[PDB]
Amino acid sequence: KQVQIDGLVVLKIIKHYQEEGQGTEVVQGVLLGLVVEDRLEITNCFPFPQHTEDDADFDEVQYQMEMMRSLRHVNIDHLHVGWYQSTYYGSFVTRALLDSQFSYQHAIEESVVLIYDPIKTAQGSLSLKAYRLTPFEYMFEEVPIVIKNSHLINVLMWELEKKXXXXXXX
Amino acid sequence: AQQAFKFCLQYTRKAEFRKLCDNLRMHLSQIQRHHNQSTAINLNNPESQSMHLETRLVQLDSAISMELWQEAFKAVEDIHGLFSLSKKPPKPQLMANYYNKVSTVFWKSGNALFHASTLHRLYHLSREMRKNLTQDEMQRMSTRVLLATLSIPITPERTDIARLLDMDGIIVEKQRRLATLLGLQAPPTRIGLINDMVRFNVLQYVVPEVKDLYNWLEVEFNPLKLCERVTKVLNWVREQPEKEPELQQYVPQLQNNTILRLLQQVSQIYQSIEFSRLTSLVPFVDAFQLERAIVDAARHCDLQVRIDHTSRTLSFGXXXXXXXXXXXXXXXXXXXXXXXXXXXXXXXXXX
Amino acid sequence: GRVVRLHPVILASIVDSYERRNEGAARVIGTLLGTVDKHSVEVTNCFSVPHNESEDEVAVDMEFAKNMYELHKKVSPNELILGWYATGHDITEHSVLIHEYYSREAPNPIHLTVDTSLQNGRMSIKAYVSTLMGVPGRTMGVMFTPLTVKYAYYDTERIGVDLIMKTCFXXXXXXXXXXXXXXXXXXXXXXXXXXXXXXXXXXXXXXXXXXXXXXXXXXXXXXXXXXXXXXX
Amino acid sequence: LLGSYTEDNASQARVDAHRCIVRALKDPNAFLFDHLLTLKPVKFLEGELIHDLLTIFVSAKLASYVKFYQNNKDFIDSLGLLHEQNMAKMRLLTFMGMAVENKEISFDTMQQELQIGADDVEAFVIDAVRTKMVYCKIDQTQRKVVVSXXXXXXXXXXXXXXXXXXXXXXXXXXXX
Amino acid sequence: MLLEIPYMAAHESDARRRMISKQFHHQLRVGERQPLLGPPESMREHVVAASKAMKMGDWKTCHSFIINEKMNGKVWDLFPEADKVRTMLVRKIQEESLRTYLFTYSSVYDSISMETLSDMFELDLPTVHSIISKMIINEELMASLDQPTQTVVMHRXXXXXXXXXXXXXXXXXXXXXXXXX
Repeated sequence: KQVQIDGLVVLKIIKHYQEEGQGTEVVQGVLLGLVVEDRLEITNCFPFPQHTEDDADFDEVQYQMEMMRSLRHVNIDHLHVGWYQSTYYGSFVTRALLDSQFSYQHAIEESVVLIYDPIKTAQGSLSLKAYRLTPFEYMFEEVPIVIKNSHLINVLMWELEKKXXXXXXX
Repeated sequence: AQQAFKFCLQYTRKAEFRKLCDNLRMHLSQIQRHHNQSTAINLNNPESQSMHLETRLVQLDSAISMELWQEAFKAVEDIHGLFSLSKKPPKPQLMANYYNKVSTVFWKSGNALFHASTLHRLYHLSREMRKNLTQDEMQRMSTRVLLATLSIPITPERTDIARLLDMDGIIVEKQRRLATLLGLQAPPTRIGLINDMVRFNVLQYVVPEVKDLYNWLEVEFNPLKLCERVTKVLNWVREQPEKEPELQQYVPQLQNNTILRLLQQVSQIYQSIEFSRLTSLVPFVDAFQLERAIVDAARHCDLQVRIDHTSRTLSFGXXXXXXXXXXXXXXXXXXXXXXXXXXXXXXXXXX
Repeated sequence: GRVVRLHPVILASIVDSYERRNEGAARVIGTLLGTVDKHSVEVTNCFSVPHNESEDEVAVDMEFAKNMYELHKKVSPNELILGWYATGHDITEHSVLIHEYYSREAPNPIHLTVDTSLQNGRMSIKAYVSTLMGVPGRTMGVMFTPLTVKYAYYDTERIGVDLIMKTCFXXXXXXXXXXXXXXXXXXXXXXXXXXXXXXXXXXXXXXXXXXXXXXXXXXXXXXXXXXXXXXX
Repeated sequence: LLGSYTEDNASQARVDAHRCIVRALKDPNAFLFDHLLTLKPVKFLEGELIHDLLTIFVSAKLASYVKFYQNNKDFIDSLGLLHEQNMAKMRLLTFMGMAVENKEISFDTMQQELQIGADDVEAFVIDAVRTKMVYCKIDQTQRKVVVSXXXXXXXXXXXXXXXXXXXXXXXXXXXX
Repeated sequence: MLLEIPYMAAHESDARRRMISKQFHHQLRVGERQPLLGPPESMREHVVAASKAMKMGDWKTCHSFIINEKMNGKVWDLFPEADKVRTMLVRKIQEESLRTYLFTYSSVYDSISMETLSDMFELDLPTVHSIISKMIINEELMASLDQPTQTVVMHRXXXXXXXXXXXXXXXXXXXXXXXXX
């Protein structure tokens, strides 16, 4: 199984986690995309506001519905394919995070949990993983995440340190 | 006020009636300004409102009777704005008359969705009163309501266009506020409205022929048999005193809906059909009126056509180009089907 | 203002916005966020807007602007609403009027054109603020001032971009194709109406020598021809 | 569906085979009957009616049914209303037989085999079951239809070729 | 109405050979943008309905409506010759409505029949062919008439159009040069 993460999805998750890190409050959001075959495309994400509540019940359905409706006026219009969080404890320190995933899985059994570490992520090392629950057994497992970028996106990214029909056909 | 309005109706004083109405508007605008001022009428008080609302209700009635339809429409919102402010319910007698007026206004307005809504509001209210009521009326009213909903201009929106632009219709409807004004959460489609027609209570008192008609046109529509079915169903309506009366006034829009469907279906069945055959296939008042309808369907984009008057043929698309892009459009559909099929196969794999 | 810096995320966000619709002809519009309180405007985030254009006239959803911005503020108040973007690739006739709308949210309005087609390698972005040089003895006339751009990133994004470039160092699409095929099966009438439009634009320009309007019309016609070729 | 039917045929009582045959020949997604006909349980002489149906749906045309209607449950089909689903399928299969012999089919030939009106003919070609089965261009001016286990084998070969073609297109795009 | 309707329609056609202004045009525009559309009561509304009827190509409706607007108005009753003018107007309206029809519907029609058109507009062919040919020649419409078989042709030219555009462009360039100087 493979989670393909888009350029804006990865940058938003790193940005949000780091912003969250300055906050000292854990940061979560939703991942948007497409279940293709076994494989899942994550094309975008959005941040959920910080909540006093920890882990589950963090989600704000009024915020989510508003954000989803306003995006839909926006082009992407993509299913919630899971959620991301930044959690410091390693490795697999916290039980609580998993139950959240069970709630997502009950809504859509294909849902994916992404976890990113904004402190240990350094130049040359992004610290990220993707999980699903298993269907004496362990409760969950990790699938490697690849990155998808268009030729247009590649050119765009190269401006750092600079010194549609096709996609459809594909 | 009541005396003044009766005067206008009785002596056809249309010019003065319009001015009367405007006077009443100015008076009401003042009160809100007045209320801050001492001795102002209390628009909070129910008796005060019930009187004001009673006046505006009559304003709508006289408007309809004097055939001043634009004034009628203005007075409907006048009434509406007072009902929102209104705490105490109006007399159901005077209220049902109100709705019975809205059905006339909206028939004249050419807003058929509002027309049917007003009918329903009146039916729901006339069911309660009288507590004991004639069954013969429930027969004809329910039928009318249902027929007016089948008779409604097609609300269908193209799939290709909608995703790209979310665009349907001309599109523009200056009477759009009115849907919100009737406590409707949003403007409905004819299919939606019909479902209420679909519901048994409308159906139960509904003449049977109409239920059949709904089957013939909305459920299982087949051009190769629709003409016959209609021919055998249309005799029954004419014979009935009440059914015929309900039917007489919807012949035009009904005919339009049926013919629109026939043109669409023919557009699906053919690529280039003879003018003789196409006109022959669907019944028309006149051969030329049929052509008129076909073009109207084309302008409203329910069908694309090219009519060659020389050869007397119609094409539902230079020649090779039109064939090439028809082929492409077929191939695309085929691919879509294959894709969907593959998905189904995946499930079979598990089996 | 002397210049503009744009974060890589904004470039990628504009491209992602454009990509989802899958329309070559269509130009997408949204909001930019950042900091415009100095001579260097820093563009650091963005969001898409529902937007439609009919004839000269265009519709923007005001409520969408307010409602999305309000959520943006709850995430990060440091990223202010500073202007708008569109996918261009060039200034369009309606842009000074659209810009006047964004002025209500903030002033002065800033327009970022992001060329998501990326025809020119050096710039994926053109930046403008509205100003009028003025004419002596005459009322001042509004125009866009072109500001220099550079792409710059904070450390987080720099890290992110470097990581992404390491290795270097469908139903909707089908529907679009079907629409293109339909256009092809009709293009003889659309040709004759694009021929007229082209002439109209020329007329406008002549009057100016209105001119802008005509130019826009001509551009539209050309675009329509290009889209017809691509379909073929 | 062939998988599900073969698994059921090879587990169920022989008494269930007649009903299975009616089910197969009424199934909206099934056009290939050879593998089912070849099943050893299917082969048996006693289910003569079933064998006849298999020959009729595996190998024959609408004309072959008409020829044999007094010895097949055409009357039973009429009582049931089953036949129209079956009638439709046999007519679709007849188009497939014709398309195997020729990639251009005259309307007049189709109508005789079709036993349907020429104006209707296009509608029948128009119907989706037919479309999935066949891709073709209708030429009203020329009155023709251009329609470009054994069958499976041929299909497989085509699929392989198709993939190669698609790859080429994708490659080009990737290049650009 | 009679003057500005066919020229409007053609503009709707978008041929745009000539531009014409018709009195009461502003009133018609206001009605279209009106939230409420009532069946005609005031006289301008009857005239209005006659106009829209001309647009859709029902001439009979248009003729009917003028009386309906007129009857409340009593507008036509104030002339001694009213019958004569009724029939005369009926004829002129027949002509201009035929024109309007042709203008609006030439998009979807590649070919026409002068016999059918003649019967249905109640206009003898000598008038029909004349009006159509005249107009087509005056508006430079890409339309072709065979008098022998009495048939018409449209929907085309590309090459010529491009040539024109080029000319216009050249003009603009010349203008710019002036400023530069």
